[PDB]
Amino acid sequence: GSSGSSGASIYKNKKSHEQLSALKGSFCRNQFPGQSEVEHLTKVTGLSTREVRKWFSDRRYHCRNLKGSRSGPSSG
Repeated sequence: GSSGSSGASIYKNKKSHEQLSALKGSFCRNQFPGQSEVEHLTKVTGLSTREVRKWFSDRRYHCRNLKGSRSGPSSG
């Protein structure tokens, strides 16, 4: 029972906001998807389960160590 396939290489392709927006609506609320979220998106976008989950990775990457304007809200 293996899930994490072998060969995780960031890709690049043209997408239609129409679908993009949907995906986001899931992230903004929940950091990372689980089982239900995906099942839904996969239908809201049609993209393969792998494609749907993959995206999430992108958004995160794009927004990494992007601090400066704020002071730094620690976890406490």
